[PDB]
Amino acid sequence: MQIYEGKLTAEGLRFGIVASRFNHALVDRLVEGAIDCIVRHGGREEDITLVRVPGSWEIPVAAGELARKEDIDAVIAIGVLIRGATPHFDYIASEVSKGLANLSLELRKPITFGVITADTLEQAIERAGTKHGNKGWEAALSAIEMANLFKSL
Amino acid sequence: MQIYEGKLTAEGLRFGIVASRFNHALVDRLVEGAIDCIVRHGGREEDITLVRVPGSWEIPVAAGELARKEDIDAVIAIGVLIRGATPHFDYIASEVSKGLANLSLELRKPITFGVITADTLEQAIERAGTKHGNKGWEAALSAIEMANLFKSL
Amino acid sequence: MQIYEGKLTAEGLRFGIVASRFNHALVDRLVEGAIDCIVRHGGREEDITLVRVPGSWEIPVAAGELARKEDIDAVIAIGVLIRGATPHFDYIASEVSKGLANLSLELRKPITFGVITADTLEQAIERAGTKHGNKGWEAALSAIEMANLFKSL
Amino acid sequence: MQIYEGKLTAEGLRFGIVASRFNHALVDRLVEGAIDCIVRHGGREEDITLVRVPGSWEIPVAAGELARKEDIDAVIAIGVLIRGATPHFDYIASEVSKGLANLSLELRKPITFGVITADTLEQAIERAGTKHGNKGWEAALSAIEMANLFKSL
Amino acid sequence: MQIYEGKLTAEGLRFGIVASRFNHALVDRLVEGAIDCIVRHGGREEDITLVRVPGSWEIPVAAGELARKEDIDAVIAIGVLIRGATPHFDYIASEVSKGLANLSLELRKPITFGVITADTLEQAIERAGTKHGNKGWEAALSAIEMANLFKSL
Amino acid sequence: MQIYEGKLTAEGLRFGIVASRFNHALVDRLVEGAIDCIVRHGGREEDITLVRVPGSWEIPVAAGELARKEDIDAVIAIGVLIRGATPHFDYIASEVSKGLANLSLELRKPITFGVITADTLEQAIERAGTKHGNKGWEAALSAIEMANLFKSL
Amino acid sequence: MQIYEGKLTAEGLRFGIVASRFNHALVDRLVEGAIDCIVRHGGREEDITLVRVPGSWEIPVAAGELARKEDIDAVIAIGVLIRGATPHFDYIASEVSKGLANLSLELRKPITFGVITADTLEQAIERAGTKHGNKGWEAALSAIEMANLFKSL
Repeated sequence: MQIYEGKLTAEGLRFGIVASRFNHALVDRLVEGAIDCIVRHGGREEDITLVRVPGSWEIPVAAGELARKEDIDAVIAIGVLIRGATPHFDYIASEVSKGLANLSLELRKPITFGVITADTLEQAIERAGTKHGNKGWEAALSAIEMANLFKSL
Repeated sequence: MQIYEGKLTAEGLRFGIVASRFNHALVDRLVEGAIDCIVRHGGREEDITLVRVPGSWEIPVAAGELARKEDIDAVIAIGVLIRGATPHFDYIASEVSKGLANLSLELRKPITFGVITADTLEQAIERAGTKHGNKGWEAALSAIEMANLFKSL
Repeated sequence: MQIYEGKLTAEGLRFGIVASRFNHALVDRLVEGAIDCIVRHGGREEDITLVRVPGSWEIPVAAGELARKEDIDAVIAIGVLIRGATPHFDYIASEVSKGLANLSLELRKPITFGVITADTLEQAIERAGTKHGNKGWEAALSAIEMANLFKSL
Repeated sequence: MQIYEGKLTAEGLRFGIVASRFNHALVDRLVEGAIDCIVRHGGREEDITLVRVPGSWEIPVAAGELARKEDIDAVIAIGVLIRGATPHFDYIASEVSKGLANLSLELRKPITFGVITADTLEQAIERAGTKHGNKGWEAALSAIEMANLFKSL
Repeated sequence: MQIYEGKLTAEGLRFGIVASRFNHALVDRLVEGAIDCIVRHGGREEDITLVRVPGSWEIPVAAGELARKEDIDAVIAIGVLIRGATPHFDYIASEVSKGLANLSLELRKPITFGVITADTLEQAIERAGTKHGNKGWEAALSAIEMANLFKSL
Repeated sequence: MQIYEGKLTAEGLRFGIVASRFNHALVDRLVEGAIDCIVRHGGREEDITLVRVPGSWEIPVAAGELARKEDIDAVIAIGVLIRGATPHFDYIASEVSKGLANLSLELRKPITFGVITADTLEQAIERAGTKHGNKGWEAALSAIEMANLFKSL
Repeated sequence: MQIYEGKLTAEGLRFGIVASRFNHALVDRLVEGAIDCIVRHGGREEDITLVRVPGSWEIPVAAGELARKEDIDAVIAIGVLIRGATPHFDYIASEVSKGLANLSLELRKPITFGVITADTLEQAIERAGTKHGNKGWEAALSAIEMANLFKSL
């Protein structure tokens, strides 16, 4: 049986990060987490491209631009959505997830999902570098593995 | 690390606004907000194109026409949906959000989401220039940032 | 500021109507409403093409055929869905709305949504020419405005 | 006014049926119903192609193959989904409906929806040839009408 | 009618920020927000003076020193007060607000109020770069507008 | 960006303390705390001036006298108010806080607020050298920082 | 400021694992997790020594033997304790944790704690490669970081 898997070393890999600015007190923790993951797994900070966008709605169109670059091996999408009083959250979360998933398939390049979709502020804090870990770190680790997998093929 | 971001100056930028007429007592406040944002950030009113459509359902097909214009840097979609008695709201909100998101990716051009999707009339009033701000102003600010980002690249 | 809008005169405009037969006691009121709107706004009955399909599920594939005709300026989709005992309603309503929205964007031609999606029979009667108006009339008015807008461009 | 409609005679029409095997005690009643409808409306049993697939998930990819055949006028999709204990039902029902709807538009050929999506076993029995009729018969009747409509054009 | 208003460009403007150290995990987010606002609206980071004081009580006397500088166009006061168990919060909040308001009138120079006065820790987190925005960003935007207004006169 | 801050060394600094005698069993702990803070941060006990007044009402007029001395760098106001049965507490607390805040601005000299305003005796004990620290120590630390800041300017 | 940290590459590192046999259906998942972590971070499976002991009580005395080996850089202790009906769990959990902590300090070598101490079977399953991750993987990652840190010094 032929087995393909990605290792977790980031030596030589080039990453794009697209990070939204809304809820920046939490998003900044996710970006720190993603960068720390890449560097301590052997990636170069110089090989990271970071794109900032205003809100999660804008992540896919920016991710589309990064994922089309030949010198980017994987894109990490980072943002924080917290449900408010209206149905707005539902529509944004659906379109951000759908757009990133569709781009990955269209461009045949890994795009990992480091977007917190929380019902409450507490849940978002828990997942941005406190008790339930750091979703930016997790999305970076997924991107390292997938970039390595795609090299193997 | 390469960082790309958009500044908030609108000098030289050209914008399209697509605004639905339904719930016009509120939509007109969102359009006022978007225009005020553009002008006080240094954009020219002469560089704004405004398209009026009957309802939110028609926003995407009109946005498609504006976003295909070479002299438009970003499109701001503006409308107000308020849940009624039937499931109708759900289907309209889903298709408007999906269509705008898909167009942005297909055309590789920022389209920002200034459509209120409210459960109640009060929630819509709150987001159309009262206690929870002005979603038209917010969508214009997002469009300025994204137009600048896309120039940087 | 450049402003584009559609007027509400239907002189010279050519329309397609796709109407489902299920719930025909109500759909026939919506079709009457759409035709009345077109004619009293100055359209010619001779410039209307009406396509009948069995149920709402079949509206998009028929609308696709009409919207591809060069001599059709706008398509009005008409039907009535009323929730039954199973989840069936949800799947049909989602696909009909998604298909019409997608066709409008693909073909760059207005397709208006005159499909009632009701939780109860009473709600459907209310929207088919009684206390909450006539959704066929409303969809025709939207189609007149959009056809005029698209001429202006 | 130009009116296009399909009659309910099946003389000369060729049909594909794609039927899932899961819940076969009920699906077999739907297939019987579809075939009976075609034959007693004047279709030839020899002009029916039946494709069996394991579950509803597999209906769209098989329907894609049949609907691409030049000698097939319409495809009838037949299956039975009954909600279980997990969210699984929701994901399968959504993808089966979305896939069939998308295929019909892409291939410009009628594909009718004879898939029961039931919350309970009783609801499925009711719609597979007992008190609420036979959804296979209904989907075949819809396919006859649409095949005739598409000839008219 | 003579209309005076401030635009939102910060080119050439010089700002003072007075920021308290108490609740620094949140105040540091407000200061980041204020600086980001100034810079992305075209201000120079070199034209910002930041004064740190121990607690909100000390903000006015420090703001008095900055607002008396001829090369400062506007002062942004930043701090976070969260109600504790005693009446202490009431007395501090009253004196900080009164002192800043009085200084602005005495010196005829804009001083904007970026001090969170929260009943709970959650409310303060919400307003320091999470779900209810960033009060430091808001106070900086107000200071840009007022500095521009005062130039116009 | 120009940053001004005060360090926490008290070498060379001269302080005034104004301490009320009412609730002296607790005020004496606050005065001990303030003096300990100054001395262990490097201040000389010989450089402290202590003024005793009968009650918190009299603190501002005495603080006015100390803060006008050229050889005083900062004044620490110390007292304990505990709510009694009447509205009296409210009026005293308001005037003491208002007077100290106003004096600091008028004289452009730091005056720090080491006055406990407690609803209960227990709350006052907690803040006078037990479980919630020592407000006299805290006010002295604030005065050291502000005296150093004002030197820097 | 001198900063010491460990990277997450395991190239060249040699590890000991001590794994208890009680609750082996879960412990075997933790051991799989630890080994997978080491290998995909670049460690050699040949550089792992695995010691099996009967129960968690016996982990420290075996860990003592491994941690005294000059060719072992870090020890990973793996086991699963689930509270039963008596106080037994408390005494075992206390002694296993105390013994491992004491050994690490005595031998000045990292020993990481991959022992689940669960109140219920469900909690243990959650932490042995299901919804709350894999504590063996986590303990191995900690051991890689600490082995690298200790090299740096």
